[PDB]
Amino acid sequence: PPLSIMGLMPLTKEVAKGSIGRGVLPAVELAIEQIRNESLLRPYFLDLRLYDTECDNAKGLKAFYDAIKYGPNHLMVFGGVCPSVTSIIAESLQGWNLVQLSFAATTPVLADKKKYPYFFRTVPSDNAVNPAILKLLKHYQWKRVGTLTQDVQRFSEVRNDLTGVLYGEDIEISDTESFSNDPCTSVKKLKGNDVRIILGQFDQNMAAKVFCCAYEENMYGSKYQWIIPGWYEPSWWEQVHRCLRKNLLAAMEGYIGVDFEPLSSKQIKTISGKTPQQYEREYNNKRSGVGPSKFHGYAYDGIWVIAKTLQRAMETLIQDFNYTDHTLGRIILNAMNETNFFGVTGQVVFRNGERMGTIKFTQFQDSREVKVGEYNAVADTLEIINDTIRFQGSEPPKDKTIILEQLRKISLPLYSILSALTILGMIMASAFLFFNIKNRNQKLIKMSSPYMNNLIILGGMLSYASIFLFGLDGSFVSEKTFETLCTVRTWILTVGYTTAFGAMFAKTWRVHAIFKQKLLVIVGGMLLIDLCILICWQAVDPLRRTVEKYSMEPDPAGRDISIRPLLEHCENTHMTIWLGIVYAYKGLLMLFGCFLAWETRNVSIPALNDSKYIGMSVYNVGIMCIIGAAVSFLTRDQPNVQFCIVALVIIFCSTITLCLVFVPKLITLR
Amino acid sequence: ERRAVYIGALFPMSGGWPGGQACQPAVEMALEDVNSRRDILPDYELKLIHHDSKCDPGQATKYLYELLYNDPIKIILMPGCSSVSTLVAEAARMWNLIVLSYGSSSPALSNRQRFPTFFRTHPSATLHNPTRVKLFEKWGWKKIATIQQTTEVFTSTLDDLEERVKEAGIEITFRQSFFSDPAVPVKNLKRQDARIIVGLFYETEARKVFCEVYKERLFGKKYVWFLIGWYADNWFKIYDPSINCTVDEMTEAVEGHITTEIVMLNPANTRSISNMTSQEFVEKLTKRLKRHPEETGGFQEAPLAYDAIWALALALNKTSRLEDFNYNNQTITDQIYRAMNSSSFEGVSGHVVFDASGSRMAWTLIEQLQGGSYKKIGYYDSTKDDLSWSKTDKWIGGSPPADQTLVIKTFRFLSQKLFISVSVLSSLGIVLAVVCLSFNIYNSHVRYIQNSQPNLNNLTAVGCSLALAAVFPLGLDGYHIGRNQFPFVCQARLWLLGLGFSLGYGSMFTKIWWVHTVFTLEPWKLYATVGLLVGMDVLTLAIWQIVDPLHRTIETFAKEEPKEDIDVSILPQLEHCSSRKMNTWLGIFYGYKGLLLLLGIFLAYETKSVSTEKINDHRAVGMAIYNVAVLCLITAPVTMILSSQQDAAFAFASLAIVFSSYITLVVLFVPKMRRLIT
Ligand SMILES: CC(C)(C)c1cc(C(C)(C)C)c2c(c1)[C@@](O)(C(F)(F)F)C(=O)O2
Ligand SMILES: *[C@@H]1O[C@H](CO)[C@@H](O)[C@H](O)[C@H]1NC(C)=O
Ligand SMILES: *[C@@H]1O[C@H](CO)[C@@H](O)[C@H](O)[C@H]1NC(C)=O
Ligand SMILES: *[C@@H]1O[C@H](CO)[C@@H](O)[C@H](O)[C@H]1NC(C)=O
Ligand SMILES: *[C@@H]1O[C@H](CO)[C@@H](O)[C@H](O)[C@H]1NC(C)=O
Ligand SMILES: *[C@@H]1O[C@H](CO)[C@@H](O)[C@H](O)[C@H]1NC(C)=O
Ligand SMILES: *[C@@H]1O[C@H](CO)[C@@H](O)[C@H](O)[C@H]1NC(C)=O
Ligand SMILES: *[C@@H]1O[C@H](CO)[C@@H](O)[C@H](O)[C@H]1NC(C)=O
Ligand SMILES: *[C@@H]1O[C@H](CO)[C@@H](O)[C@H](O)[C@H]1NC(C)=O
Ligand SMILES: NC[C@H](CC(=O)O)c1ccc(Cl)cc1
Repeated sequence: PPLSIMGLMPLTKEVAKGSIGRGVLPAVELAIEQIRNESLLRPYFLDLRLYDTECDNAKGLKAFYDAIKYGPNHLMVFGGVCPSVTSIIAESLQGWNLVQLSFAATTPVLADKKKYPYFFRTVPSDNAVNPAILKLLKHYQWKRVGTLTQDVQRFSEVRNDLTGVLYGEDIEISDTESFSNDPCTSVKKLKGNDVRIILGQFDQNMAAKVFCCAYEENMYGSKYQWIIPGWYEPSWWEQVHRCLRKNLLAAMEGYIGVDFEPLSSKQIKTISGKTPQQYEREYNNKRSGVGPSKFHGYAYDGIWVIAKTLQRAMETLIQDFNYTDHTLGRIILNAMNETNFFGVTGQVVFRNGERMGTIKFTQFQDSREVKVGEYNAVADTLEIINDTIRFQGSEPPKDKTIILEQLRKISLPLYSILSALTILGMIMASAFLFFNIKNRNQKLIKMSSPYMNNLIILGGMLSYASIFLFGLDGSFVSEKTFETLCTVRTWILTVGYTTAFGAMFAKTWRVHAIFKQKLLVIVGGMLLIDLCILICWQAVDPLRRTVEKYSMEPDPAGRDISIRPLLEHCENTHMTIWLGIVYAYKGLLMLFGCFLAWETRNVSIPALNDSKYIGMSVYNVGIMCIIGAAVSFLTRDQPNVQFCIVALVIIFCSTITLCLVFVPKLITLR
Repeated sequence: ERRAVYIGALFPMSGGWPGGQACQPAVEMALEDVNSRRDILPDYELKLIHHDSKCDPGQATKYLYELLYNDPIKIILMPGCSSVSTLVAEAARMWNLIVLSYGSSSPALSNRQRFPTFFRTHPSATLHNPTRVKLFEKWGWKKIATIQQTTEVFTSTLDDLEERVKEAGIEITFRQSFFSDPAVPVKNLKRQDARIIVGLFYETEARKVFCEVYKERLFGKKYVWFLIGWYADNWFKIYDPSINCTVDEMTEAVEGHITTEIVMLNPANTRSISNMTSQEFVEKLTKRLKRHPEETGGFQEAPLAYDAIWALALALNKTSRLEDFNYNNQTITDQIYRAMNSSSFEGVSGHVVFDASGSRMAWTLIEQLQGGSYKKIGYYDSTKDDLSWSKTDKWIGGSPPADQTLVIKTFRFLSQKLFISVSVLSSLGIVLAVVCLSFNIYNSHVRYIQNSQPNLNNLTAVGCSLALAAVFPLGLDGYHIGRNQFPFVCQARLWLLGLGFSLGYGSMFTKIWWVHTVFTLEPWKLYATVGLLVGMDVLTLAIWQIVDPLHRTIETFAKEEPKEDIDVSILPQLEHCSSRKMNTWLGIFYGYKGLLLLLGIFLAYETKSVSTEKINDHRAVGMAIYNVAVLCLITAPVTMILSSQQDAAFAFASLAIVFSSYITLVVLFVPKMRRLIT
C-alpha cells in the first residue's frame, strides 16, 4: 504494497466548515475507485487514510502527531481546509520530508517557498486574481485606479502583490487607502481624490459598511466602478442586520466580483477519459443529499495529481519511508513540480507550487450575480462573454475626468460695440478731411497749414484703426498671424501718434519762427528716430507670443468636464525697458512741443494762435495715455477690462486732438 | 529520594530574536540554586530538556513532537519566541500541560479562553502604548502612520495602540503591513506623505525595512520613527547579505529615531527570594557567558527566565504527587495551575505575580539614536502618570518635526516706503494750503482780493486741506493699527474725503453757477448754495453710513508656496473695509458726484468768455474744476477695478488726490499772489 496518504479533513458535523469535508469525500472516492480499476499503479495500490481536524489548532496538531506516530509510513499529506491549522502543518513539512497538497487553502501567504517549500496547492489562491484584474483593466482602457484594503494579512498581501503585478504596465495607482474597523473614514479620501475605479480587498461583513458609506458619498452610479472579491457567501447582503437595505442594493448594483472557476466548460476528454460534465453528473449522483461543496473538482484533480506524481517518482527509482529519507522527499517534490495534464478543472500545471487556473468574473444585477467572463492563466487570455455585462451608463465608466484648455475670450459684444464706435470715429475724421480739402482756399483755412492738418487727420484715422488689433485673441486668429499682428499694431499706434502730434508741433514751429515743405521734413525726422527705435526693438526681442495657464480648479456648467482657463498675450524678456524708451521719447517730444506752443501763446497771435488748443489736447493726452499705460499693464490677467480701457482711452484722445483742432474753424466758417 | 521531575524548554538561539543565547544560562543557573536548597523541594529534582526553536514555528513543531512523544514525561513547558509560545500554549490543552513562557510579549496571549493554561513572567507589549501616546501628546502630533509585520504580537500591539490613540484624540491616518518584503509598504508610505511613523517588526526585518527606507529617501527633517527598543545596540552596523545598503549609508537612515523598552530589572539594592541583588545577578550571568553582554542576545530578558524557574518551583512546592502525572489526567494540572496562579514573590525582576493582564513593570525607558549611539532621553510611569524627562533629545533645528503642513494666514500690507512718501507729500500739501489760506485771508480787502469772492476760495482751500489730509486713514493697513482700533480708520476715510470733496468742489462750483445764471450778484447766496450742497451731501452720506455701517472684510486668495524658507505653505488674505451691500451705494454716490462734475464743466465752458468784474477770476476756477473732474472721473472706476491690489489702488487714490489738490491751489492762488504782491 500500500501507498499511504494522510488526509487531514474536518469530517465531524459539529463544526460549520465540515460541510466542505463531507462535500468532497463523494468526489475523492470517485477518483480512488477509478485508479484501482484502470490500475495506474500496477504493483502498489493507493490508500488515503482520513483524520479529523476540526480546524482547532489543538485538535488538528494532535491528529497530525497521532497519524505520524501510530499511522503507516505516509508518503504525502493531502487536504487541509482551514487555514489556521493548514499553515501550522505546512510550515513543518521539512522536518519529516512530507509533501502536502491542499485543495481548499486559498490564503496567499502560503505562496512563498522560503517559508513553505514543500507545500502545493491545486486551488487558485487569493492573489491569483490580480493578473485577471489587469486584463480586465486593459480591456476597458482603465489606466488609473484606486484601492481600498482592509488591514489584515490576507488582504494586505493581495494588495502588495497587486502593486507588483501592475509594475511595468501603463496602469497607475492614484491613492492607496486602508482601514481596520471603520471603512468610510477612508472612502471620503477616495471621493476627494475622485477615483472612478476602486479595487476593494475586504471581508464579507465589511463590504456592507463600505457600500452603505459609498451611498453617502454617492460613490456609485454611471461614473463609478467597484471590483471586489467574489468568494463571499451567496446572498451575503441579506445577512447584515441601521442602514436601509434598499440604499445598499442601489449602491452595490454593478460591482464585479472576481473568483476562481469551479469546473471547466470545455468538452474535451480529461485524463480520466470523462468530460467535466460527465464527472459533474457522476458526482451529483454519487452523493445522495450531502451539500455540494465547490472544491470537489479540485479534490478529484488533487488525487489524480498524487497518483501521477507517485507513478513518476516510483519509475524514477529506499523502498520504505521512515520520515528521514531526504532523497525520497526531494524526488517526490521534483516529480510533483512537473505535473501537467488536463483535468476536470482545466489544465492542472504548477508554477512555483501555485496552480495556474481560470478565474471568473461575476457582475451584480438586480438580486443576483451572473457570470460575465473568464480569464485563463495558462494562455493568459480574457474572454468576456457577450450580452451579459452591462453598465448603468451608455459607455463603460471612464476614469480621469477630462481636463481641456479653453481661451479666456474677449467678449464679442464689447468688441462689437467699440468696433462699431471706432468706425464712426473714422468716418467723422474722414468728413473733417473732406471739409479741409474742399475749403482749402478760404483765408480761414489758408491761415493754418492745410497739409499739416491732413497729416494729423491721417494720424487719427490710423490710430482709430488700432483698436481692432487689441481685440484679436485667438478665437479667430492663428499663431503666426497673431505674432506678426502684435508688432503691426505697435507700428500703427506709434507712427500714428508721432505724425499726428509732430505735424501740429511743426505748424507751431512755423508761426513761432515767422513772428519771432520744410514743415514735413521735421516730422519725417521724427518718424526716422521712431522707426529707428522700433527697429532696434524688433532686432532684439520681437515680442514672442506667450500663453499662461492657471487655476485648473473651476467646475463646468454641469457636463462633468474640468475646464482649464488659460490666456495668451504678447511679452518678451523685458518689456519695461522698451516701453519706457518709447514713452520717454514721446514725452520729450510732447514737452518740447508744449514749450514752443506756450512761447507762441505768450505773445497773443490774433486769429491763428491755437496754443490754448495745443495746451488742452496735450494735457488730455499726457494724462490719459499715462493712465492707459499704467492700467493696461496692471489688468493683464483680466483682458476684457484691459481692452475696454485701452480702446476707450484711444477713442477719447484721438477724438479730442481732432475736434479741438478742427471744429473751432468749421464753427466760424458756417 | 531525588525523583527527577523533568521540564521541557525551547530556547531560540537565532532567528528574529536570539533570546536563548543568554536565557539558557539563566535557567541553567536557576536550576542549580533551586536544587541546592533543601527547603524548596527535598524529594524531587528539577531537570531540563531543551531544544533550539530558532523563532521558527516549523522547527518548534518537530521539537514539540519530540518532547511530547518520548518516554520521559514533562511536567511543564517553557517556550520563548512569541510564535512558538502561541503554538505551544494553544496545543498544550490537549495534553493537560502548563505552559510558562519567559520571553513572550504578545498581547494576544492574555485571554484565558484561548490559552487556558498559560503563564508568563514577561510583561505584555501593551506597556509601550501609553508611552507612545504620551510622547504623541507632548509634541502635539495628531496624525501617525504605522508599518508592522503581520505577526500576531505586532497585530495585537497595533490594535491596542489604535484603541489608546482613539481614546486620546489621536488618529492613525495610514496603515501598512507586510509578510516578508517591505518595499511596497515603504513606497506607499512615501507616496502618502506619512511623517510620524511607528515600526513594529523584528530586527532582521528592520534592516531590510530601513534599507528600502534609505533607497526611498524617507528620513531626515520631515520624518521621525518610533521603533522597539529590544534590538541590539548595533543592529544597523551588522553585516547582512540579504540587504544592499552599505552600513555607512544605513547609519544615516537610522538617525534620531525614538525607541521604547521596559526596565525588567529591579534597581533597588534589596535582596530577592534567591538572596541576591540585581547587580550580583548581572555579574554572575556575565561570568557565565562566553562573550560580552553587549554582543549576547537576550541579555535584557534573562531575569525573567530566572524568575520563571523559581515560580515553577514555588508552585510545585505548595502542591508537594508528581510521578503519577500523565497526559491523560487533569487533577495534577489543575493543582499546579491553582498553585501558579496564586504565586507572589520578590524575584530579581521585582514583585513577580501572574495577573491576568500581564502588567507588573511600571517604568518604561525612552531613548534616541544620536550620532550612532543610543542615549536615554527619559522615563515614564503610566500607573501614576509621571514622566521623568532628562532634556537630552537632539533634533535637527532644535524642535520636533511637525506633521501635516498646515495653513498660515498672512495679510498683505502696503509697502510702507510708498505710504510714508505719500504721507510726506500730503503733509507738504496741507502746509501749502495753510500758507495760501493765511495769504488770502491776510489781504482780506487790502486790495483787489475782494473782487474775487474771498471766503469761497478760503473754504475751498479748507476742503482741499481736509481731502488731502484724508490720505492717512486711507493708507492705514493692519500693519500699524490692529483690529480693535480699526473701525474708526474707515470713518476717518469716509467723512474726511466726502466732506473735503464736497467743500472743495461745491465752493468753486457755486461760484461758476452764479457767474452763469446772473451774467448770461447777491452777497449771501454764494454761501447759501454751498451750505445747501454740503449739507445735502452730508445727509446722503450719513444715511448710508448709519443705515449700513462700513466694517472690515477679509478677501481670501488661493494658496501659494512661500518657499523663501523651508517652512509652512501660507495662504495670503487681504483686509479692507466694505459695507454689507457694496457697489450700489458707492456706485450711486460716484454717479451723483460725476453728474455734478459734468454740470460744472459745462457751466465753466459756457461762461469762459464773460468779462464780469463783480467776480475776478472765474476762469481759473473753471480750469481747476475741469482738472479735478477729469482726474476724479478717471480714478474713481480705476480704484473700483483694482480693489484686490492694495498698492495700485492706494497709489491711484492718493496721487489722484495729491495732484488735484496741488493743481487747484496753484491755479487759484499763485496768479493772485503773483499779481497782488510780486
Ligand atoms: C473747462 C474749460 C477749462 C472751461 C474748457 C473746456 C473745454 C472742453 C472742450 C474740453 C470741454 C475747452 C476749453 C475750456 C477751451 O476753451 C480751450 F481753451 F481748451 F480751448 C475749449 O474750447 O475747449
Ligand atoms: C527508522 O528506521 C531505522 C532502520 O530500520 C531504525 O533503525 C530507526 O529506529 C527508525 N526510526 C524511527 C523513528 O522509526
Ligand atoms: C521545477 O523545479 C526545478 C527546481 O527544483 C526547476 O529546475 C524546473 O525548471 C522546474 N520546472 C517546472 C517549473 O516545471
Ligand atoms: C460576441 O460573440 C458573437 C458570436 O456569437 C460575435 O458575433 C460578436 O462580435 C461578439 N461581440 C464582440 C463585442 O466581440
Ligand atoms: C516551600 O518553600 C518555602 C520557601 O520558598 C518554604 O518556606 C516551605 O517550607 C516549603 N514548603 C513547605 C510546605 O515546607
Ligand atoms: C546593490 O548594492 C551593490 C553593492 O553596492 C551594487 O553593486 C548593486 O548594483 C546594488 N543593486 C543593484 C541595483 O545592482
Ligand atoms: C543571604 O546571603 C547573604 C550573602 O552571604 C548572607 O549574608 C545572608 O545571611 C543570607 N541570608 C539568608 C536568609 O540566607
Ligand atoms: C488521574 O486522573 C484521574 C481523574 O479522575 C484521577 O482520579 C486520578 O487520581 C489520577 N491519577 C494519577 C494522578 O495518577
Ligand atoms: C486565578 O485567580 C484569579 C484572581 O481573581 C481568578 O479570577 C481566577 O478564577 C483564578 N483561576 C482559576 C482557574 O480559578
Ligand atoms: N521581549 C522579547 C520579545 C520576544 C518575542 O515576543 O518573540 C520581543 C518582542 C518584539 C521584538 Cl521587536 C523583539 C523581541
